[PDB]
Amino acid sequence: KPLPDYVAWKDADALIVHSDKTLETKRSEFGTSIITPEEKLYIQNNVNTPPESILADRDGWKVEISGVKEPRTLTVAELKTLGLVTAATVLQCSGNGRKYFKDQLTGDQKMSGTPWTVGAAGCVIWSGVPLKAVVDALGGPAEGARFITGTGGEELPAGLDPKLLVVERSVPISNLDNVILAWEMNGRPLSLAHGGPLRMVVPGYSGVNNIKYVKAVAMTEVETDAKIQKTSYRVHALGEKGSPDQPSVWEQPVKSWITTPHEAAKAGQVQIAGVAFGGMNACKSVEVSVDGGQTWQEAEFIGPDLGRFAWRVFALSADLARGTYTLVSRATDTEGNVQPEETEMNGAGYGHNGWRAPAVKLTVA
Amino acid sequence: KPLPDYVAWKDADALIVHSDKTLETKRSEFGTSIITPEEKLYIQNNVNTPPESILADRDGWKVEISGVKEPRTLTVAELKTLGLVTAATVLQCSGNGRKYFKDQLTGDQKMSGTPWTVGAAGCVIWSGVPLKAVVDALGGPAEGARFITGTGGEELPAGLDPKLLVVERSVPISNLDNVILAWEMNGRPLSLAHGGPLRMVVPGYSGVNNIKYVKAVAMTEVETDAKIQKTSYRVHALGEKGSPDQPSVWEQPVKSWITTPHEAAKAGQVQIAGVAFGGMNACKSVEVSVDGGQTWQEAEFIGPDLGRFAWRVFALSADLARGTYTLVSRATDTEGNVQPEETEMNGAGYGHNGWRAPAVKLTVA
Ligand code: MSS
Ligand code: MSS
Repeated sequence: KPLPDYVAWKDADALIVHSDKTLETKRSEFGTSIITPEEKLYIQNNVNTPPESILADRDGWKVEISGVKEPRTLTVAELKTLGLVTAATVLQCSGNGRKYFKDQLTGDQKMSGTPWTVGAAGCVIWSGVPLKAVVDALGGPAEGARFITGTGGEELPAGLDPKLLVVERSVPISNLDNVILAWEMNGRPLSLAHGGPLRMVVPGYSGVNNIKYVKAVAMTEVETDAKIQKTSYRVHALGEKGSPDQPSVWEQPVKSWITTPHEAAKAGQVQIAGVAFGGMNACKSVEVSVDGGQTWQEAEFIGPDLGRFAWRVFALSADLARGTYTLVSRATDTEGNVQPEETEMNGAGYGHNGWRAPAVKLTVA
Repeated sequence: KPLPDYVAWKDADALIVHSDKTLETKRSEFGTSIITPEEKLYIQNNVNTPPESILADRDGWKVEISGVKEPRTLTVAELKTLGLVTAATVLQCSGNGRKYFKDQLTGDQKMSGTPWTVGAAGCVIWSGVPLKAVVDALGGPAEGARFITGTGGEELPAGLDPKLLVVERSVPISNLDNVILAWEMNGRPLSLAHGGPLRMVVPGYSGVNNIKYVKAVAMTEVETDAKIQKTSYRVHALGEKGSPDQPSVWEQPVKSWITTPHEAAKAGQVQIAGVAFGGMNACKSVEVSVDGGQTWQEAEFIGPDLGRFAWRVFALSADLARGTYTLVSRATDTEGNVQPEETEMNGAGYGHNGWRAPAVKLTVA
């Protein structure tokens, strides 16, 4: 219930403490300014957070760059000379909406993992050096490179096989132009809790791929065979083990949810709003419904457009009689991908994006 | 020197404490994410802050709306029912850059006021209700209304004359479509120190016009004859008193400044960056010089475009020999307005937008 000390600075009234590695943002804390307040942003760690000592000398933090023509270790100071890129993305856990999959379980069916609803997601602005700039300074990728492979900086238990625990992820090299090595989040030096001193940011991809405290970036011909790539974070059926032939949780699908009002309103005029994104694509439109998706209304976007990888705020002005309403939203991206009512089951419960399950029940009085 | 209780949450290391009413953002603290961190945003109050008990019931805060067909006092709760808007604006004090006017003084020429350099400015995201929507809900503005007149909510000392102390400002009614009554900034409820529970935000206008803790908004045929509107905050010549025939500090002029590197760097590639806006218009382009304005090069914009009232981060990658450089930026807006080298003198020291004076001395080692 209380905050662990690596996130003592965070807002405890805005957060569900699932565990010391896992804090969820309450649905009524998102705001309507697009950007998620740092002190309310969700936390999800696969392993323990490093000590705060790694932030003592942020410019001295080292990144080994390999799979390029002139491989070498670059400090953050050095990276700060190579370029500057700023971009807003949706950082969302692949598990976000796992609760809703658990709700579809029947008989002897079981699913482990955090029962996230909507709160394992936030829209933030990163600043740093683009990966293309880093790779191009070292003579470009080695011929045959197919993947960008990032390695988390956590000290591993000297005892176990490191491939069992290391947070290492591999994404296609097509993402080279979007990837950022970010030292800054929302205009501040990146907190330890969200991956300081440097984090590999992979736009449009799921949370897991945005490697906190990145110490190595390799352009590689093969994905990492680390457990967290090979077998974990794989889309499979109920009762299947994860394996590297199945899709990995890479691109994020088109998705939205209602954020306000979360619970209660007076009868009359009500502003219904929430967040909507297309993952790799921009959100083009959101339809909103107050009767559980029986009747639909086009909503309008709110605030500026922060790019194809960020979310938009939407809103519908409703005039509601006294009753108990069922608020849902259905986003559509620029390529025509639209949220289904329910998301097809998968055993680990990754990538929920159905519109029915996250419905908000609104008592209008 | 220390921080007063009402801004004890702010980052002491990021702020120069001119007084208990006046805190300036250090030039090294702007970041490159566009948005200015809440805890680093500048503070500037003409009179004392209200007690924080006014935030105890934010939704019960009352705003009298007059100069419309159906004049009425609305609570914030009610305002939340009438619409939703979100926008990024540059919040800048009309005093920002006064030190640079004070440097142009010769002989017996004095100038009072805070010697701000570049840190009485921030770019933030406001969320709230559009004033148009509030005004439409109450039948529209009265026939012949020519101004929006906002009254700050500070308790006035009894005995004294209200008009000598009240923070009340008028802007032309042409701003109706842009004006927001904001309960939220950067995704959080608005802090007391930045005008919570409700602030009248006037995009593209100098800071004084953005009325904190707004308790009345009136569509008026004349400007308020309050002191702060009538004589204060007027562009007049060195030696003159202020008077209402003269231009008020309304629309912000085209402007930019370098924010990084602030002091030092190493020989070789150096990423020079800053912020740039057109006030009422977007920034179209920015040129940067390393030799005090002898040679210019086109910079490129960094991060998303947050709209016409916000600022763009810009950057220029330059390759530098060891030496002492003089970093300047010159911004152009969408209608062809460029920054001048120096700004024409005015007695109060308002509206400096010159490129020579805010120059950064870079020691490239
Ligand atoms: N280094 C590292 N990184 C990393 C990790 C760990 O553990 N480690 N986790 C993941 C995940 S998985 Mo699921 O797909 S979600 C997620 C994310 C989150 O983030 P924040 O905490 O910042 O929010 O992160 C990411 N990264
Ligand atoms: N109510 C009120 N409001 C108000 C005031 C006062 O005093 N009061 N001030 C002004 C000014 S002036 Mo010169 O032009 S700048 C400015 C601004 C600032 O804000 P922040 O503090 O938030 O930053 O505010 C504005 N508003």
